Amino acid sequence: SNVADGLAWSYYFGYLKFVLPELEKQIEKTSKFRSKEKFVKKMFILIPSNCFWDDKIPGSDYDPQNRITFEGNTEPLEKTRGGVFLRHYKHSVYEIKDGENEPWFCIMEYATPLLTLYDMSVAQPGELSREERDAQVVVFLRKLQDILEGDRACQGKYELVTFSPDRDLADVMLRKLKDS
Amino acid sequence: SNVADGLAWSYYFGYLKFVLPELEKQIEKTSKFRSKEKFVKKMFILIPSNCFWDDKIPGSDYDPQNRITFEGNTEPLEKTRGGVFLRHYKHSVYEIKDGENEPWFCIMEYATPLLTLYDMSVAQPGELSREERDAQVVVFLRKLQDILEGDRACQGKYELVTFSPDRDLADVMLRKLKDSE
Ligand SMILES: Nc1ncnc2c1ncn2[C@@H]1O[C@@H]2COP(=O)(O)O[C@H]3[C@@H](O)[C@H](n4cnc5c(N)ncnc54)O[C@@H]3COP(=O)(O)O[C@H]2[C@H]1O
Ligand SMILES: Nc1ncnc2c1ncn2[C@@H]1O[C@@H]2COP(=O)(O)O[C@H]3[C@@H](O)[C@H](n4cnc5c(N)ncnc54)O[C@@H]3COP(=O)(O)O[C@H]2[C@H]1O
Repeated sequence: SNVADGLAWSYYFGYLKFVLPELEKQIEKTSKFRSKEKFVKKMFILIPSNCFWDDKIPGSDYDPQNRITFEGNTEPLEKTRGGVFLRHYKHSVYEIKDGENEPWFCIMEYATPLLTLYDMSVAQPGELSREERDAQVVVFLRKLQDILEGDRACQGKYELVTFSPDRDLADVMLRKLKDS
Repeated sequence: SNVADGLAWSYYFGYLKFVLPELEKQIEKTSKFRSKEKFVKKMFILIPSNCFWDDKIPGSDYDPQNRITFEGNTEPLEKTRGGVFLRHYKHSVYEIKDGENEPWFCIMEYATPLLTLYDMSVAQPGELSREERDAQVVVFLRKLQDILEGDRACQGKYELVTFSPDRDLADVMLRKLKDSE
């Protein structure tokens, strides 16, 4: 009865499989990013425990100190899924202040299928309670990890960032960025 | 433990919930569509048994008689999911020849999460065999109906079209189109 299992597979085959092994090559297409130092070429997938987000990350409730700042989008990646439709995959680059030091540059994204988990818990409580939802998050997380790590082309090109709605996303990002 | 179960929920909350109760109102935004007769304002969701499609529907392997023809896109519906990003939901209108009679007009779409089922069966056979895939289709289908039918705003605004890769999608569409109220 685990909805998260099918949510992870879709995320991979319907998105990450295309965009993760070409991300680094796509970022370097722009001189500004090619020159930039302190730039991690890995996609940071934000996974809030409450599966919720309602606004842009700069000056967000997750960024009280106003450290995160939108810098711009990457080069669009042309791809067709099923041959039925042609899309342009692009990502957002954010600038994270590191105090007096040169600010960091990274690619952050939310796990869009997590909204489906939240939406369920609010629209159909008889199918998913706040407790089950919290469990499905863990399920989604671990299952996603397995899928990704089972792909050589995607290994080392991503990072799963799990945090609580109280934690400072800026303080969490840096702790990861340096360890990268 | 059904991958199809989670595939249906995402389809609804991440798409159909937004686009289905506003589809008819969106179609009438174009004069050409307001005038057009023999036009069903319901979204026809194509569900091939093999979870596969590789090209445009006009002149496709599902349309040997070459009756289906792209007519144009509907008016885009601006909507935000999570408020983080703004998208434009639009759909494709197709013209289905009905012999000597006036051709039909409808909105057909594929169930994009079905590709994930196919992709699995080819990339990870040890997780989904060709047989399980066929079973997950039924699961996805039956579950999807329930979710939709459980929403009053979406009722009567959709239709599930199930067919085999051998059947003529044009011959299948009409059989549904005519039977539609
Ligand atoms: N489920 C989702 N989660 C997170 N972000 C999403 C999203 N769906 C769309 N977006 C973002 O919104 C952009 C424009 O969406 P739009 O729906 O108006 O126009 C879309 C849409 O009509 C179609 N498209 C995108 N994803 C699709 C999908 N999974 N299935 C079917 N059509 C899709 O391709 C067009 C352009 O795609 P493009 O990626 O270059 O650009 C997309 C993408 O960046
Ligand atoms: N262009 C893009 N940019 C960013 N992320 C992308 C993306 N295309 C796909 N994804 C990711 O993969 C999932 C879509 O899986 P799938 O496309 O097979 O199945 C999708 C698709 O069938 C439908 N859907 C979502 N957005 C759509 C759109 N703009 N147009 C048409 N269908 C859409 O809803 C299903 C679940 O989508 P969900 O949003 O919950 O979650 C998305 C999203 O997490």
